[PDB]
Amino acid sequence: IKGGVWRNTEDEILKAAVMKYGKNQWSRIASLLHRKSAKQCKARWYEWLDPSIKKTEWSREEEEKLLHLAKLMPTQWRTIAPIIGRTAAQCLEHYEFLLDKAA
Amino acid sequence: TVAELKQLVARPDVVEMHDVTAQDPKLLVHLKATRNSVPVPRHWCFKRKYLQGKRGIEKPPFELPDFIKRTGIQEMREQKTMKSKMREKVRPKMGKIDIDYQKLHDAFFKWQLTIHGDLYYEGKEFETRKKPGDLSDELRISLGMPVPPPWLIAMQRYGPPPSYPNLKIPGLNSPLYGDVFGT
Amino acid sequence: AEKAKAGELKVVNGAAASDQTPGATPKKLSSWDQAETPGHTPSLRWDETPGRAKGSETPGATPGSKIWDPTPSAETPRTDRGGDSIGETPTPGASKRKERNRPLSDEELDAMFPEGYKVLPPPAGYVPIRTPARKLTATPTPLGGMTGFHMQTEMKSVNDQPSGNLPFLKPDDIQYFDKLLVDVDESEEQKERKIMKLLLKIKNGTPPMRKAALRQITDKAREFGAGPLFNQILPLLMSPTLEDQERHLLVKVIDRILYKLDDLVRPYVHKILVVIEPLLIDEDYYARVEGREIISNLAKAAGLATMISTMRPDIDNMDEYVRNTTARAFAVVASALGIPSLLPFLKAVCKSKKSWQARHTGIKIVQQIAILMGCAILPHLRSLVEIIEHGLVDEQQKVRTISALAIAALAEAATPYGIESFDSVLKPLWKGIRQHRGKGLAAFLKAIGYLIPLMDAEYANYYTREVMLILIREFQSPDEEMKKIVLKVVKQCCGTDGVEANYIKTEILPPFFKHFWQHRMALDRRNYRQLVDTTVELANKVGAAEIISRIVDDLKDEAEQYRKMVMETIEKIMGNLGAADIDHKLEEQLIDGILYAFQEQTTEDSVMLNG
Amino acid sequence: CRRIVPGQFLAVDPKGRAVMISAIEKQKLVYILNRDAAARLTISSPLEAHKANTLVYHVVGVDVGFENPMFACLEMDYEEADNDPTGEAAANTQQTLTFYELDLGLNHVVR
Amino acid sequence: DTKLLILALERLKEAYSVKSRLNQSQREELGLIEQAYDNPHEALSRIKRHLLTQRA
Amino acid sequence: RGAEYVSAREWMRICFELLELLKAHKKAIRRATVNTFGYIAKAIGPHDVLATLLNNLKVQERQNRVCTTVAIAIVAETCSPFTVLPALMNEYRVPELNVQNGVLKSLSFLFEYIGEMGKDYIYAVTPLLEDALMDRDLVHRQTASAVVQHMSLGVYGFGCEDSLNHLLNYVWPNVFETSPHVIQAVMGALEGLRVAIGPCRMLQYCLQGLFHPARKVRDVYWKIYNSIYIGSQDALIAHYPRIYNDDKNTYIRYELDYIL
Amino acid sequence: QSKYIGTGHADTTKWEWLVNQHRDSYCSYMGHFDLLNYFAIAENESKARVRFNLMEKMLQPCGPPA
Amino acid sequence: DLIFCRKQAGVAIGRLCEKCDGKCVICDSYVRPCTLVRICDECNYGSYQGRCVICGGPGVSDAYYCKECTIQEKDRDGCPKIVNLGSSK
RNA sequence: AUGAUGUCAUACUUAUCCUGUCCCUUUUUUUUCC
Ligand SMILES: [Zn+2]
Ligand SMILES: [Zn+2]
Ligand SMILES: [Zn+2]
Repeated sequence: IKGGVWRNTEDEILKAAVMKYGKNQWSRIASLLHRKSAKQCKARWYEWLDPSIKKTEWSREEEEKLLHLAKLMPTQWRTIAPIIGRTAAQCLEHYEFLLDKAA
Repeated sequence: TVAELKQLVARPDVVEMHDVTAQDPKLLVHLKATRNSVPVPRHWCFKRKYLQGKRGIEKPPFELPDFIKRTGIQEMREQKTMKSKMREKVRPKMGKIDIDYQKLHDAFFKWQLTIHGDLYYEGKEFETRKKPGDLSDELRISLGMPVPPPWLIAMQRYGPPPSYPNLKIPGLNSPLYGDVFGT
Repeated sequence: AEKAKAGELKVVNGAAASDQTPGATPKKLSSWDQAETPGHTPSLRWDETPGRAKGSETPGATPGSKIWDPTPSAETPRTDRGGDSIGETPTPGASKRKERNRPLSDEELDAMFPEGYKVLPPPAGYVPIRTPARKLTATPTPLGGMTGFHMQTEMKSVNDQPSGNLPFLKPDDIQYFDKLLVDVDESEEQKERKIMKLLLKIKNGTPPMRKAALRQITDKAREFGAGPLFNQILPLLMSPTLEDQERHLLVKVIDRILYKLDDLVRPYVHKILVVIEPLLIDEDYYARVEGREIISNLAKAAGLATMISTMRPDIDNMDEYVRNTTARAFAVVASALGIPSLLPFLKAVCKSKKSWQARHTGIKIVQQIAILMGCAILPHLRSLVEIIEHGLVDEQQKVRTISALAIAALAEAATPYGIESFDSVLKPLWKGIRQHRGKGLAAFLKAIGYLIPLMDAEYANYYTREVMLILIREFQSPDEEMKKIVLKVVKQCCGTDGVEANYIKTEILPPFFKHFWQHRMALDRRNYRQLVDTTVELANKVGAAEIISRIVDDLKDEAEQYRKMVMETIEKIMGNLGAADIDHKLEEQLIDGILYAFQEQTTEDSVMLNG
Repeated sequence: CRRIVPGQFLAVDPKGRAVMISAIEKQKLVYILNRDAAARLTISSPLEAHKANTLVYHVVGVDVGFENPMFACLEMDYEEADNDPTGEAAANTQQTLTFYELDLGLNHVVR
Repeated sequence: DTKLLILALERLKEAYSVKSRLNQSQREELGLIEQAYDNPHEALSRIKRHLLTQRA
Repeated sequence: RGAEYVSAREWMRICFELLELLKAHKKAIRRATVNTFGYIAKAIGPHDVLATLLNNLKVQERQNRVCTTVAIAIVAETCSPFTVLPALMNEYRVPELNVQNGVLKSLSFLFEYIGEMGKDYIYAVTPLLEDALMDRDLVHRQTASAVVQHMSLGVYGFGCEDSLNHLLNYVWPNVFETSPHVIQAVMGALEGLRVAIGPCRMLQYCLQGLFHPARKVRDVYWKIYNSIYIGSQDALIAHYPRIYNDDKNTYIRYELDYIL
Repeated sequence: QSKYIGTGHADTTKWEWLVNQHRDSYCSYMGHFDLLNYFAIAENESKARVRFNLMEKMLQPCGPPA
Repeated sequence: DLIFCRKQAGVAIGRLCEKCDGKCVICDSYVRPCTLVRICDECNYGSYQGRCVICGGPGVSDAYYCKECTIQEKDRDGCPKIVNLGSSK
């Protein structure tokens, strides 16, 4: 019931709240938003909104590295994602994109 | 023809641009000039939906009638922590306003706009009712003249203004009391 | 105007040429009773009934011969029903001469499936396998066969409805919404059907999706047109798996789009009603008031002649179901467009000489008009009676039964007024009261029952005293229809101011409490209520202490529902008459009864308490 | 004082059964009168004679002893005059005398 | 399929059967499981979709 | 009934408990609630309790705020509003908008309940309606217009019409809009203003709009003119102006020009 | 509204509006005893003949339409 | 879907149930009950005897008009018994 | 310097809503025997 799509208003307010309160207090930040919980706010920070996350096309090196590693440790995305420096969901989407466009 | 249609009316000025497209101009000409009737508001043919917040952001929030101001309620109304609010329930204090029922039986009895020829439209506030011959107080103060404003001395020499030809200003062709030195 | 009789032979010849339909002809001639009033309106209505093309030809030639004589003094639709009944006679006949599994033809095959599919032979040989398959369904099933699996290591395509969201599809609804599943996009009408899947958003999804979708499709009515919509809806509202809610919602979208579309719906009217008429007969009440509403909006939305010319072939349809629900349909449309507009149609129908089923239908229509319109029948009551009267004497039975029943419904909505309008109806009815066995008898008793309050206490004195005999004798029949009728009768006959107490006290009350008060009745609902009312009125006449005094002992009876019944009865009685009449001892039995019954309560309800 | 609202013209039956009230145009109403159980006067519910676009010159009660009451309404129709740009319907249009019949049993008022 | 889904859902419901006011996350769990009873085929399709796709 | 047996402290606690009973999903609950709140308002007296009403956060929509508004009304009745108004009118100042339209509603229900007594307070409310009716946002025009309505029915026949004409000026531009609630509001407004001011002035605002070239203006001014027309059709006669006669038709009614 | 005679709309013609206000004026004249008597005084006739001429002018006034 | 029947107003008194009891019909308000409701027996008959003018339950009281609708004279129009745009039952 | 098209989003309105409600769907080849 609480779950749903993320909104620009909720997302910007999440930016400001994280800026003010700090990274380790989630319950305080979930208090301001409506229809969202603390877990969802944290994972929403570290998954997507976090500025340290790299949003752009993958260079050739990152594709070589991603393919090699994914053939090295099948199906493990949370181990690979830090090694290439990208988000697990992102490198997943890009992998299915490489097999999708490869044929 | 919008030209010749203007010869059939006592006050043909009433005829306007879109008026010539009317389904019955030969009447509307005679109605719109009816004695005491009032014009249609002008906000249509403006697509702006009757208002914007340009001039409306500089307005005061509100100001009370003097009869309500002398009463003294204004100072009584004016902050609280949450636990003080649940204390305000447990403690509670009575009689914060403590109004004088004599006073509020007094003001609205003992103590206590526009005519029909006017109607409001979107942007109009002050202007029509600063004109040639009519100025505000303070600018009188900067001017510093005791109870003509002195450049209507030069409106003697150089002539009546092109911009407001209908002009009359006191003492010249306009034979004045308080602020308003021309009409 | 005798040349409107021989002229009826002429018109019969011409229209018969342009065979045998009695209805349209009597509809044509039905304008004669206004004579010299008749006008161009006859061209309009008939325009829909026959081909609008020949319509200008026939109506034109009619006005010429009419004006001259005065001075000197859809077809395919009906063609289908005829073939339908004829095949029924062929098959039915063959068995004497001797269902959905009957073999089919390639045109019939092309009839079912929609556009864009191909028939295939792969071989002639695999086809010969399909032909031997029947023989080999027996033969090769008796032969060697089996299946097995091997252990070996191991692509998986599938489709939900993806785009952004597309709320979920039940596993069956795929058949309808399959076109949405394929993701081919962005290249005319095919894009309107494709975008029309917003239906799916109305059917299943979140409430907001249903709201916004509903509006979006409302404002696109004029755009998409009724054709594509109904083409993509009527299958859904026809779905065998349909919900309650989903049904109701599709009803809503049909309404909201039918507030706009007016002239457009004309081809689809029947195509609508076929699904909608089942709403009129339903267990749910709100479903019924909705149905009546949307048929009102449809009939008023379309034209009169549209409705009439539309709905004829369902009158003689073999199944009585469609006939019945169709009758209620005519009731609704008649409430829409008014009685006098639709009269000549009916009055033409009940005199149809083809077959009885028609007249049965039309009479049922008279009834359902009586129920629906109710109190408002009053002005045309006379003409209506003048229609229906000819069926009471008919050789067929049904027509007689349903006829007199319709008189009943009339009089019940006729509550007292217009007595003389029923006048000519009486003398046969009373006579029939003598000679009848079975349901028709009870029906007459229903009619006469609702009539008697409308007569004069002098004439109704005699007539009533005659009815009382049969009324007595007939208490004992096991028929529950019977018991309902004779019950309400006893209310009206014996609740008459012109009836004597002692006569009721002796003749009636003992058999009344004997046969009627039993545990068959109370368990039923209607019988419960009506019984309550009748007993209440008998108390209203003979007095209080009698009735109560006889039914007190039953407060202590085992079953609840029975106790509930006598309890609410005592309640209403002592409500009206007052407790002053009650003596002492019976009052002891009262208070003890009421406490005792109150001490055992299986369910929570007011009846015991208010009591 | 209205165009369509009754009270203008007033008529009543010789036997006092039903009183008929009428406006100048479009509305002619009837109240039926019967004394109560105590022989004190009780008034019924109204009825409606409504006839579209019809001017009523005068209304007079009519004598029918213990019958369905009759009423004499002078009428005229201007609907002929409004749709006749020539002005012929201004002339050649005669005021229609119509007798309405109240009917107790059918409890409506028919032309 | 319905058999299996039913069993599993009952199993999950069994941990909370005593059911004090619980908490927020638990509340989400009861409401979502309860959802699964009303529209099972939805839940089954969503599940098979996860099993075919999500690796994170 | 009794109300003396209990000390005031208990009462005011009852108040602060009653405040959140207005979350009820049922209408009869709120009913009894507001009426009680009036009773205890009599048991104590106005100022404190109406202040406790003005405390309200307004936080949710209807479901309800406006019930508190009703309490402000009935409280203003139970002891003379002749006392209470200045507090409210001051509390329109607050920059928070939804409570501004709140106190507008309070005036609406207020005049609806007071009726005749508004023969005085009309003046007090007049300039504030000017500020409100002059539009910050549509709800101001709407609610204020409703106030003009109930005021207009209430004051009828007592001779205050002038200021009502002034307010009618500012009412008049709002005639045009497609929003259902504001257009039906304005309709009720101009109907009450019809009966209070008299038709003549109305019609003098409604003449020119009838035949104006545009379709919009004709749609509306004809809707208005119908509203003015159905009621008081008898009294309109005098006010139809003189309209000259053309070729085929005589548009002068000469009966009025017969002079003795 | 429609069944209420005198109802206007956006397409309303001059002729219809003025013939309306005419007929309504005449119903007022039939209505008020005095004003009627004023008319009888000014132009000398019976009350009757006045009302009769008015009832003649009910359908016509302004004459034929356009 | 829900609108007045507007048949001619008779002498029959209006009947409101528990729910609708206090409401003036048209203004939807509880204020100043003054005059009385009249509807035709065409709208009020039979199962409608003592029926609610609105919901269809038994009438426990009689509707009174406000003073607002009084001066605007709306109480004089056709019988204000709401009919759903299906039947009335 | 506010046009059109978008299933983004949030505020807001209506003393609207949330408890009323089952009562004429009873449809079949007439068929209850001193
Ligand atoms: Zn009615
Ligand atoms: Zn109710
Ligand atoms: Zn009201």
